Amino acid sequence: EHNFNVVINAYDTTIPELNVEGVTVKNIRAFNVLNEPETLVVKKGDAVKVVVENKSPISEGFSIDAFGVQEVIKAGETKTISFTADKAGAFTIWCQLHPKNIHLPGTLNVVE
Amino acid sequence: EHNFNVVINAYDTTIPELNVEGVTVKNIRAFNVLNEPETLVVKKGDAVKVVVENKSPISEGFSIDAFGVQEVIKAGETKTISFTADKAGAFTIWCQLHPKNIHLPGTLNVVE
Amino acid sequence: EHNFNVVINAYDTTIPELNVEGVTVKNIRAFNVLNEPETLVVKKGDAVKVVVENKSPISEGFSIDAFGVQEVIKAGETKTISFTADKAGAFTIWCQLHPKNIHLPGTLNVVE
Ligand SMILES: [Cu+2]
Ligand SMILES: [Cu+2]
Ligand SMILES: [Cu+2]
Repeated sequence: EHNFNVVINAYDTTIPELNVEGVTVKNIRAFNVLNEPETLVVKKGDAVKVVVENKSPISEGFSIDAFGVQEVIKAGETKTISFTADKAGAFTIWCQLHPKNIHLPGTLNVVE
Repeated sequence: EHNFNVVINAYDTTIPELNVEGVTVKNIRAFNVLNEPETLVVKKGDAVKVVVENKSPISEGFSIDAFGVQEVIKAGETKTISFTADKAGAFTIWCQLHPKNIHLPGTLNVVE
Repeated sequence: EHNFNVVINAYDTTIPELNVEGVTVKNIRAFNVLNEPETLVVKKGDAVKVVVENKSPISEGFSIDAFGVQEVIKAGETKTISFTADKAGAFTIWCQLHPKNIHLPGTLNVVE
């Protein structure tokens, strides 16, 4: 055990006119890829294992610079990423393949 | 330190054109519901209490599958969600009612 | 000083049409500013030091109400935010200058 489970999902949302519970919102359009969960918290020295399941219809990236993690998970595939969180801090979990405000970044927090 | 306070807010942002400090951006249109804060970090075994106030115009969801948390908070209503974080890991906090890239997910991190 | 490092980046994404790996995405338009990373996890009591480098084209905000943190970092400037997380909990890290769903909020988690 001990592995985290991060699922990468794509969302193509277009709602020209939202009308629910007496509330109306217009021209909603957002396309994003999300890491679920986005945040991983571990202790310094912890052996980290992240099972990344890419549910996006295309290749997705999973990078954490501080620990030399820069992976590309093929569409519909799963890749287990392992590394030792030998440095305390907050590190961005990001996709090197797509714009960060499309594929939203997450965070790897390594606490003392 | 007795419990967590999460406010669910809706943001209807429409900025056809904006120039600030000489920098221009055009056709900004984003409608989102955010959990504030999005991330909750607890220790394994903690009796978690999340006071969720829904300031969104419509009913909102708050789910954490790993702990059987699945709530619907009516607009303007505040609900206390209680569960024991009996499993360490990272668990997506999401809305089971709306598109995940509209109502952005958060994370419940349960550390050893 | 091994402190926290956060970079505030702006993304002006516009993709009317793009076909990648046989998948076509259309009408993508998102402008956001992100705190990278968005999540900071600390222990109640420790002296927090956050070095915020603002890579946004304009002045950016960094606020955490619970600890009276509220700064405005000029474009291209780096500012060190210092405070003591004297209260355990989850607190929203937000930009007090821009819309919450444009400059996405983060979280400061203070673990007891
Ligand atoms: Cu991506
Ligand atoms: Cu929702
Ligand atoms: Cu801002």
